[PDB]
Amino acid sequence: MKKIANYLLIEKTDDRYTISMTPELQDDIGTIGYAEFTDNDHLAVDDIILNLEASKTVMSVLSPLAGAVVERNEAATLTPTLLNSEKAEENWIVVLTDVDQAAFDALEDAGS
Repeated sequence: MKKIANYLLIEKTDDRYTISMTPELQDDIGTIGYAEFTDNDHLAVDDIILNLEASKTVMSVLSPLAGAVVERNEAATLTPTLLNSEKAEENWIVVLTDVDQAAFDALEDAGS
């Protein structure tokens, strides 16, 4: 199941929630040239996940969900090109567990 929040894609697969870039966010910030993750494994809503420098702005990716970080796309720090891609294996940011079902359900559906 796919949701959108904070211009991020959130996909539920079993107990794991993958948070990725969207084309809308890419278009709004421009080309990413730098990407640095925070080291907090227990996120609250609005906690910083990832700091970006891009051609139109710098910004922070803020978590739309409380949860526990199980995977970060640390490849993007070496190769920020990945986060400008359309490919799901390249443009993901983090995977969370220990997410509240109702809080995910309350997000807007991806597409509309």
